[PDB]
Amino acid sequence: SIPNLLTSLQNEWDAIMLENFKLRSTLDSLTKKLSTV
Amino acid sequence: MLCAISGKVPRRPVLSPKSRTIFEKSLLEQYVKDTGNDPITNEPLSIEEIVIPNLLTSLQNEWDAIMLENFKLRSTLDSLTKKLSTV
Amino acid sequence: MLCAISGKVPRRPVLSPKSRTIFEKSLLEQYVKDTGNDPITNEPLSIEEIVSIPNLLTSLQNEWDAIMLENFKLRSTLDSLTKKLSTVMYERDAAKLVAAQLLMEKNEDSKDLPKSSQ
Amino acid sequence: PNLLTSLQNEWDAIMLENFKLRSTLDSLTKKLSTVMYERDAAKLVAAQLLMEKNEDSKDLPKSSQQ
Amino acid sequence: IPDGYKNEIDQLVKKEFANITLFLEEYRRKYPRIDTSRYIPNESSEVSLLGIVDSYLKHQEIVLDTLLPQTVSNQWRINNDYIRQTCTIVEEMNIQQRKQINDLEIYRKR
Amino acid sequence: STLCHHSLPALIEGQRKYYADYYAYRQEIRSLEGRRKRLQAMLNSSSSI
Repeated sequence: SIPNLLTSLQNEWDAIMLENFKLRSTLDSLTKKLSTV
Repeated sequence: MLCAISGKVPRRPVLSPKSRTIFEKSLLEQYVKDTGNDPITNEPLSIEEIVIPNLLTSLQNEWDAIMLENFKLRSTLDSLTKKLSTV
Repeated sequence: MLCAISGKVPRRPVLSPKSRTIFEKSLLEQYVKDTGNDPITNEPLSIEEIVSIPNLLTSLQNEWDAIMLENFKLRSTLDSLTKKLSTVMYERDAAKLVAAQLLMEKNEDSKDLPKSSQ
Repeated sequence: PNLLTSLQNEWDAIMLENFKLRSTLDSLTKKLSTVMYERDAAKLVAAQLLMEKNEDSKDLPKSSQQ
Repeated sequence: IPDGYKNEIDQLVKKEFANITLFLEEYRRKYPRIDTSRYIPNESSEVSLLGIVDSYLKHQEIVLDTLLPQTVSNQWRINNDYIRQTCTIVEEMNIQQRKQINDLEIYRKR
Repeated sequence: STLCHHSLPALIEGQRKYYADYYAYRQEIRSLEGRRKRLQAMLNSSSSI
């Protein structure tokens, strides 16, 4: 159904926001997983 | 809002069907009477020839900007990763 | 300033050279592919011829509510006109029969006065 | 990215439907206006016709009497 | 008579009458589909971590980057001017229709 | 509120409708010759008596 397609787009934006977040905190950690070296 | 020929606020806007642009009727009429042409493109034109979505386009700007945000972290990761492999 | 299809304020307005009327590009591009002709004038026209939280939840919910209850109520308005466009034409034809019946009545009454003199 | 593209594609139909629905709305209701005007206009024909037909009868009956 | 002859003739006309999409339309019954009522509430003690970071931090950062002022009122008043050009055009047509309407009635009068 | 609420409803909801039904002229202009022509023939017969 269409009313479920509403919740899918909500979940997909919800997922991409975390998929973008997890990718930046990992970048920052390697900086000191490199600065400590 | 403006007339392309003069640069004033046209009080009688008429759009041409050769070069899509909003001209003031009194100005463009004199331009046609001078020579049968459109002032911008110089294509032939006569007097008879003259005459939710916003929210969706917003979401494109959101994702299109965030996609570039990912490149800033993907590209920096490729340099910090090699400031690590050689270290 | 508006599109002559959806009733939008276009982001990329394009005008057709057969009939001087400004349409949003996506909506006019759809119409040509469906049936290659200008929607207003019914004249031959082609594509080349043209010249997170509230946003996800509250705002998007209201937009699909406003579309749903509007077209349903609009479908209700169209039915009422067809419902009694009939009450108009029937009452009209009913009046025609009265005029036709009275037209024979009046002149005949008026002709009886002309004959009365004799 | 395609969910937004799909959301556009379905809206594109929504606008096309609203147009054809509105055209018949105004075009049909416009015939309603021409009828209602002409109906009450044709109605005045009867009001005039009625009084004239009534005048003939009093005139003829008072004359035929004498 | 705007009260007798119309009522009289109406009765005579009356006497002659005595003689003679799926998702959208369903939602019209009067219920909007529920959206994600999740991001706003959440709970520190409560369940789910993603909601904290997979819901609030990134969106708040996007908000603070989106919430703006650089242009400020200039971008708003620029659109306000466009609305005035749009409005006057309608009233000009109101006039053009008003003149031709009275013009047709004028010819009938004679 | 001035447009798509008051400038549009006077324009879409009245003047266009009233302009199209402002005439009334096409159907009327023609009923008159019929009205007079009946009266003219009715007068001709009265003259004979």
